[PDB]
Amino acid sequence: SMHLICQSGDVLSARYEIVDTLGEGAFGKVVECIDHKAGGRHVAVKIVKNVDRYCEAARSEIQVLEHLNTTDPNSTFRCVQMLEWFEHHGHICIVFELLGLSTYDFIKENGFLPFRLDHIRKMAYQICKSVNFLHSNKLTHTDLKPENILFVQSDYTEAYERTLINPDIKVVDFGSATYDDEHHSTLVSTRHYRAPEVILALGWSQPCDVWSIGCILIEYYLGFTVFPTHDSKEHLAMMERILGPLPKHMIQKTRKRKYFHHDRLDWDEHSSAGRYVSRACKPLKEFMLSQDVEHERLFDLIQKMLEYDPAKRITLREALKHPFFDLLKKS
Ligand SMILES: Cn1c2c(c3ccc(Cl)c(Cl)c31)[C@H](C#N)C1(CCNCC1)NC2=O
Ligand SMILES: Cn1c2c(c3ccc(Cl)c(Cl)c31)[C@H](C#N)C1(CCNCC1)NC2=O
Repeated sequence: SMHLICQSGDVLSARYEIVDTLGEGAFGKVVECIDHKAGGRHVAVKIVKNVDRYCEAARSEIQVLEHLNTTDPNSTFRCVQMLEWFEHHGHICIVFELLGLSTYDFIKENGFLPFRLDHIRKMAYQICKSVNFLHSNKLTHTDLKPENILFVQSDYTEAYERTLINPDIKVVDFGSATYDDEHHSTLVSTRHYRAPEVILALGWSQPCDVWSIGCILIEYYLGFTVFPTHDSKEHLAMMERILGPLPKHMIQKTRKRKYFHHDRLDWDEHSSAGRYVSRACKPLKEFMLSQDVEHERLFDLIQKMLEYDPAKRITLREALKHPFFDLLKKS
């Protein structure tokens, strides 16, 4: 029904000619357009689904990008540039600079092969620098995931594996981003990248994004998420498998007391769900594919990003100084 107003050859705002579909989902559709009033430049246009959740997210996204784009006009910190917005047949339309495939789409269209370590380093630095800029501007993204990290240009080499020519990224999808001064929603983040303080409803802020990035880097390294579940209890069980027991102070503070017996997770290891967790999940370091010190440095950084206590958890400002990033500074 939304597709009635975003077919290729359709013209939006009497200038943007749809030439292709870049993404679609519950949120709506992103389309590649020729901009006939900017010399035929190609742009991206997000056509927002006509439902509460997405309309409100889009109105907020527009406000956040005005502020971030004004603040960083050169896009030194790699937040996508919003060119304008307008309304088309009742749909909110956000115009962006054109970006390439998401890191997710790249992984998938590569048959779920992981990224090479040298690209992971360069991507992890740009993601930490980008989201650190949010964090310096009293913002938390809340929804970082591979689908929200896009390549600037996703052209690749193909050999006996696709390899990006340029692994430069930008960060998109700012409709959930929350200012420090705002009242915080309870359910933030996509299941698989959600921080323990969010699941336990302890309150969250910038550190929940650090957790999400830790989950992202391990997914780039493995080609699969390390938290493959749709259940809060199971998710906490997986965290315990990979990172050890939760701190007692977070158990004691949570209203979700039923999840815990004495001060440990009430979880049958020997149930069908318990065997699933023991199969798919194991201690973090056992996920390393080489003992090579560069792989150890990456895993040290991920471990600090997956610190349970969001106060002790490494900041992105600290992450940028991590030794894992020295091979970028060898110049
Ligand atoms: C392909 N694509 C997509 C987004 C873009 C935002 C900006 C730009 Cl330039 C592009 Cl190409 C986007 C969206 C945002 N924000 C999301 C919205 C839903 N989460 C993933 C990013 N989906 C896209 O396909
Ligand atoms: C600027 N803004 C914001 C929200 C909007 C919802 C609807 C609309 Cl029309 C706007 Cl302008 C919104 C949401 C609320 N309440 C959130 C969206 C993202 N963080 C949580 C609440 N914060 C806003 O400042």
